[PDB]
Amino acid sequence: PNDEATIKALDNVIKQIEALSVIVNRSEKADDAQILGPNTYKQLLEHLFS
Amino acid sequence: AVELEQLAAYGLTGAYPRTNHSVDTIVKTVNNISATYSTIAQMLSTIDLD
Repeated sequence: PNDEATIKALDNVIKQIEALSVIVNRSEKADDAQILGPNTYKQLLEHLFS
Repeated sequence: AVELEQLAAYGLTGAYPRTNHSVDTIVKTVNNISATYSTIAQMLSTIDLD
């Protein structure tokens, strides 16, 4: 057997396993809420007499 | 699998196999086969066997 192939295989396996165990999962999404800007009422026309 | 006409032509002329290489080359090739199987065998036995 060639002893220069086992070392290469071990290198590849170790490097792959270590590259797999570094990536992390993290998100920064906001919430579905709203802003609710200001508002005022408005009056409808009316007629008055006495 | 051979066709009948080819076999008949081969037998009619009385052909025989011939070669120009030596015996060392073939045994070297067989040793190469054995080496390439043993390399993978020990790689599996040292990395994967579980």
